[PDB]
Amino acid sequence: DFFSLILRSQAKRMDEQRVLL
Amino acid sequence: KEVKLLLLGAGESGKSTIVKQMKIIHEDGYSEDECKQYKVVVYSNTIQSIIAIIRAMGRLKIDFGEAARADDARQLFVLAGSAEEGVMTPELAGVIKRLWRDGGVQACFSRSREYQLNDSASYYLNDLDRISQSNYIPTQQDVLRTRVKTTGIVETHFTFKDLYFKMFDVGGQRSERKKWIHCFEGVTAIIFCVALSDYDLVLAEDEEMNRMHESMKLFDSICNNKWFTETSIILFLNKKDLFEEKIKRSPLTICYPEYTGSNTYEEAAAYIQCQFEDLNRRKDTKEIYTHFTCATDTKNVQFVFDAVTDVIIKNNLKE
Ligand SMILES: Nc1nc2c(ncn2[C@@H]2O[C@H](COP(=O)(O)OP(=O)(O)O)[C@@H](O)[C@H]2O)c(=O)[nH]1
Repeated sequence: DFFSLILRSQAKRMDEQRVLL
Repeated sequence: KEVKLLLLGAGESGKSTIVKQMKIIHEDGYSEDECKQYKVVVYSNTIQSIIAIIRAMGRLKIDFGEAARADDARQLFVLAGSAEEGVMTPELAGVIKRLWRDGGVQACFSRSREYQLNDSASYYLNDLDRISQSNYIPTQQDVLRTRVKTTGIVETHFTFKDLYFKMFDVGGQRSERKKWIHCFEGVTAIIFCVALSDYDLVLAEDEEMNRMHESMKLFDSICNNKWFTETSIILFLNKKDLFEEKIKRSPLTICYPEYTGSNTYEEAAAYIQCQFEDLNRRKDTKEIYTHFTCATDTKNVQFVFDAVTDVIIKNNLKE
């Protein structure tokens, strides 16, 4: 439950408006 | 004698930025070779920023000041792919400068609480002339504001005050679960980042609760986990600048309705820090080291981190 919570919440970091290498 | 630092906290809170800062301060910083590499990224982020603002005027239904410039918008989406290789066409620069100066677009930007606008947007859009030069090489600061999509686990290491620091950003890496879990193993200190300026954000279609309260629940989970009873908890209340500006206009009652205090930056910040620190349910057995950061301010981060290190050393002398 803890790790799932972490992955869920930490991932919303706006994937549009971002780029890769 | 080795020190394992783990960055946690929700998305867009400053983690990757803090890592970059760690590079700039305790590593040699970024070499001109790499700065060159980040040019395309800069142009890109600038583009997606202005685009995002435009789509936002779409959904919020806000018309331009001068309806003329609208054509550039239509043109922008076509000229959008003009960065990938290199050099933003002076034609494109004129599209951006025209759209960003438009008081109708600005009216959408000043309502960025109602949608999802990047926090690095302004930094780029205001400094457009400097970067739209063809001979442009990015400032270290320009690289700080770069937003890179994360593959998996981010990690930097450095030597400081006769100590070896290994620092991890485990965020979002749904794969490599063993290396991912090992980031949570034997942690000397967790650095939880909180974006203060997220207090006035509007409840979105996909959230159960307010964004700040999401971060709070997450902190409740982390702080009171039996595994971390012997781990120092460091709380970075970040984006203090944007919070100070926002708090002038947007009341904290937006986010904490029960808040009866005043709208001074100092009193409000204290109230938030209280709200988070109250979540420590092992209050006697564990103390929380709270700091108020502006992760884009290298000087500030350097200071705060120095202080953190000092606390660590003082905890070592205890041993
Ligand atoms: N103005 C300002 N922007 C910040 C501050 N801290 C973080 N940001 C912005 O937040 C954006 C994303 O932060 P990021 O490091 O990616 O957070 P992460 O997703 O948790 O790793 C960046 O564009 C930063 O410019 C701050 O103190 N002031």
